[PDB]
Amino acid sequence: MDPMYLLVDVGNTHSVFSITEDGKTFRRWRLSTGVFQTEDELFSHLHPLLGDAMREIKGIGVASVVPTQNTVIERFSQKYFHISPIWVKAKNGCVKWNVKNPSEVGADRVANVVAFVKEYGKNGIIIDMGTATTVDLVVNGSYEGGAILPGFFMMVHSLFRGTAKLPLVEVKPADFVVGKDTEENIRLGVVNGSVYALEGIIGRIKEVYGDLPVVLTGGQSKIVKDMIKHEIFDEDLTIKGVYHFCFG
Amino acid sequence: MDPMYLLVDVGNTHSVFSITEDGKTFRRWRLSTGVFQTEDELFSHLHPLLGDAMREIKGIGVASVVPTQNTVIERFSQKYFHISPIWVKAKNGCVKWNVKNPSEVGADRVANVVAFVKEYGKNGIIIDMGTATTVDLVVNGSYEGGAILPGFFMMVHSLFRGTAKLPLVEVKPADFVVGKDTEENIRLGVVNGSVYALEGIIGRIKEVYGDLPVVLTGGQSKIVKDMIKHEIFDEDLTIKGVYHFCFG
Repeated sequence: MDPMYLLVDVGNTHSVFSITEDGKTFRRWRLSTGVFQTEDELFSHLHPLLGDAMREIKGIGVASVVPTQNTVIERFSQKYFHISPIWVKAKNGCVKWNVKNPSEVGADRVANVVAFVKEYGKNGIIIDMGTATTVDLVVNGSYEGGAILPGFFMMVHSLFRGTAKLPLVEVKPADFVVGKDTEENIRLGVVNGSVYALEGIIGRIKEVYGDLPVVLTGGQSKIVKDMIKHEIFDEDLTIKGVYHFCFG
Repeated sequence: MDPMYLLVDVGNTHSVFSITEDGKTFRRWRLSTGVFQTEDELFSHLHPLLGDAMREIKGIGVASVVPTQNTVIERFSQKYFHISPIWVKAKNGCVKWNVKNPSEVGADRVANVVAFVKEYGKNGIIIDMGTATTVDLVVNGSYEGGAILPGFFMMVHSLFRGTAKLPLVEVKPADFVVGKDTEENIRLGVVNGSVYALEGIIGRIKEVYGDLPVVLTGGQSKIVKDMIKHEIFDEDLTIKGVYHFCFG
């Protein structure tokens, strides 16, 4: 048998729900995380999406960076599936967590590192382009740390909100050397500039640690895929990590 | 005679007030821009700061990126000094505004270009690290355009506000290749990452237009000058532009 698993990645903005019966093929959906969402509301949203699959679920695993949502997921699991979910957390084992406080690292990044070591080997740099844009370094199966910067949407929104005159710009790479209107100026600074920022952090990493392979993932990674030199593109890295952590 | 001029730079978070008698040396104060401030409230704030000098003011020049503040400045000038202010604007003259809508470029950036062309030459790249971080290009006396990204504080605050878990971090450069705690991750991504962003944008400008001199300016520019290659560091660039535009 190939038991069906529900894997959940709870983000600040969006939550990913995915089912697998093997841990290699994932069907996935995405919902807004919302505020004050309830377990019945969650069930109601998932019902026409999962269809008949809903009744086959045998385990629920979750990585969450939104502690407020966690009792909702717990309640959903118990009411609808009569099980408690398994929660992604940094713990001792095959990944060494070489940072000041491993329990402080977001469950999403933990999950990425778990999936990495499990599928891609012992040495790597993970770029997760999501709500935040995250860089994470794995050396010899030890998590060594990383960098955080605002994600693309976070940046354009910040300029729109933090300013009287700037518009909210659609995230799209610039193909010019300087922008000729406001929208172009922001595409160039936020999109192309964040790509330069990443290329720069990776560069300094590689000077100290070698020539590690780079995996790209995240909700916002598809738009700039080509622009960053990478060995692996894997949109399912986080959900793979939940799967491996919880269900091995 | 050496008439005293008040120069004003109205920004989204702060407004700079400076006095000069020569346009070569400036005394400056900074205040929050606030919301719903009145001309009497402005006078009240400036009164103990400007002191005796307030009586000597013969002209007021203003660059503003906050249109709702402008009527307040107009009324302040007329009530307390019986003059209308002079407003910095892109217009034909010593600078050619070679972009789609010159009237849409921020008055702060207009003033930076005016000061640069008047003070430093016909060819250059201006980096202004403030609310936003701006890049502007001038080639043979022609403003060619630029880039806009969130400023340092805007970035750290966007992470704090847009996230359940991330702290609000103090801006300070990273002296390390990867961060080992949340605060370090953010410093590396926002501060060092923004430096990389700027270097990559400038690099690409340089490839096309040659080795242009770079000026650094702005209220968040101190901490990072030792990280960017620049030929001119001038914290008074915008106020100088205001002076040159309005008072010659």
